[PDB]
Amino acid sequence: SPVPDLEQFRAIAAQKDDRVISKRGEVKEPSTFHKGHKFASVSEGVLRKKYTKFFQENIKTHLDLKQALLKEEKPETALLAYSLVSPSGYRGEPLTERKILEVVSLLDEVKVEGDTYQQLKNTFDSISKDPRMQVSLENQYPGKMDGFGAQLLEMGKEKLKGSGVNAAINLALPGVGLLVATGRELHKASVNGDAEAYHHQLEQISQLPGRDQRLSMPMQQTLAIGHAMLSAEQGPMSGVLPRLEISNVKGDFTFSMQEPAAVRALMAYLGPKEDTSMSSPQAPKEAQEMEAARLTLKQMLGSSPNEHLVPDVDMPSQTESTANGAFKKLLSEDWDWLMPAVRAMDKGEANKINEKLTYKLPLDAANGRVYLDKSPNLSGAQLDALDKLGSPSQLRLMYLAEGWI
Amino acid sequence: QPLLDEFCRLNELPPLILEDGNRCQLLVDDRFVLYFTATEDDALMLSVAFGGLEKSGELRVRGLELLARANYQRVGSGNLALSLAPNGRQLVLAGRQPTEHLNSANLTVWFHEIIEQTELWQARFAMLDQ
Amino acid sequence: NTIQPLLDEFCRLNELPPLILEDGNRCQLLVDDRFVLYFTATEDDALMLSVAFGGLEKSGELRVRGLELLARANYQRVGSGNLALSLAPNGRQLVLAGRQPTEHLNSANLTVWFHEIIEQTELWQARFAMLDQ
Repeated sequence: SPVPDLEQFRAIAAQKDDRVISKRGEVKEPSTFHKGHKFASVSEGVLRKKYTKFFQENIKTHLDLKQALLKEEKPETALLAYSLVSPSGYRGEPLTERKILEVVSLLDEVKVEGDTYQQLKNTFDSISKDPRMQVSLENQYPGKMDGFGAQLLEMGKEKLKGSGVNAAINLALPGVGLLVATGRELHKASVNGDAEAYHHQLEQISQLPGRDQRLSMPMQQTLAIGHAMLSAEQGPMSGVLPRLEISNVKGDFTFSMQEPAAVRALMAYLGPKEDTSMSSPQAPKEAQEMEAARLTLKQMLGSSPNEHLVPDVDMPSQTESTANGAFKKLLSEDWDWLMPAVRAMDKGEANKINEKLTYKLPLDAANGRVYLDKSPNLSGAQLDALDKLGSPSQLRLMYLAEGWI
Repeated sequence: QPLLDEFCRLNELPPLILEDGNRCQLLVDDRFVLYFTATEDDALMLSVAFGGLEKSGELRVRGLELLARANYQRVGSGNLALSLAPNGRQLVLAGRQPTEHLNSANLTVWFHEIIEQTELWQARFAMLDQ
Repeated sequence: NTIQPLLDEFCRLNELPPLILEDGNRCQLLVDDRFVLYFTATEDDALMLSVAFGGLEKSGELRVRGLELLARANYQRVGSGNLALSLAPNGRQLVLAGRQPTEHLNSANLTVWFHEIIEQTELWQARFAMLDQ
């Protein structure tokens, strides 16, 4: 039984996408098993043989990780952490140092308390069936599933007669149609150097009282630095989010929440207001499940069912557009103004933003104290628009940092 | 032109038959693909794709910055150079040498150097995250 | 002092002013009253032709534009393939440089090299001076 234990997987875990394989009791990079280099000539016989050879150890390595997890923890805890890599593992996809870092970080979280991530995973499992989420991924992933949503729109009851899911599908076809068109068709690497520094402020805002950290901070970290902050390198806890396991007519895909495109696809998919057709009790139970899971993540990021967020021109309500411009004014004029302003709005004291965010610089003077102050100088219309927003959703602030609104 | 037969026979290397566009390929340690292409200019160009660059964000900028300044130094013999593929993501390390100054023992030096340098740039571009 | 006989014949062959190494290391040539070409006799018995031109921006979309240009520039190089576009240590200036061992060099192939780095310099310099056209 030359199986590697969990410690040898933890040792190789790193924020890198290098393939590792389990072989002869240890897991590491395939080149490091031999002191020298090994060579082969490409040809039609060997590439099909080399691929089968790689496919077969990716699965063996995944199963050795699974076995190592099961030996160290209760099966319920070990299999919850392994679920992150199980569907991709079965397809011969390679186990990498980052996946192991994810799995091990996730295991350290569900060890103490697994209900939180189990809620997230069930929610992520439901939205993985949603065509709206799936076409949203197509927008951020050109090449992976081109034309899925478009050629999906040319369907009806004859093509898709079903009251298990195909009734849920048809109810989302309008939302699919709106969601394919909107955006840059790829969106964009919308960063100015400051968009990295903007998401740093959203991190602090995520840690404000009453605001979600479990979902928002990993998403914000990925958009800022390219990946989340994992445990082994409420609260952010492990920083691991579930996978988007997409099965459709285009194929079988797995999308990591550590990829920026996947975060952006989820972001756009959470924007629009509640689709009451799918939320209807009369609606198919599947459609009820997808929309309820979408509003769950949407609400987690502070976005109410009423909130409608779409990438536009850089549609929003008159008070929304003035509020978004007030947020942009704070972001471009100072580095530490957005968080205290969002805090003031969270307390219903948006009218006090100008005086609260004021910097007082005392000069040398006589007969009292003379100061030099800098204030955001938000207009009365802007303060009112901010006050009309109540608690600004983390999703809206995330839209702003990306330059979407 | 098929003079490499001494070089592979020298170091126990599998055959290198340049076919269907005078191209021949080798597999290094199950991770990299080496390309032995014959320039029309009587030169031997070695090229190996060794990884990927991030599609977007600050990770791409840091890799772009790393790629631009890396070619300033003498990275390798034969004017070995770092480059980005037309797809915008694959990292390519390529260099060439005129065949007239290429026997077999000198190939081995140039052959190990591209491998050693290909290993080093795969690691440095995978170690950008900090 | 090793490439000096080759540089002498190369200069005489091309009706060029004499290129004399200032203590056996480096010497420069004003090309077409436009830019300066450097002849560097490194220590390891090679000749280095290098041109430094233009300059990226300190930051912003234009700098990343030049970085994208720098990354793609050295892929499947034309002609000799003895040249590589790079960014200077100052992070701004662009450098077009190549180096060849002296054994590989005769007066004929040096003239071919000398003409390529010139046509490549005028090309890349114009290309980088018109980043946002």
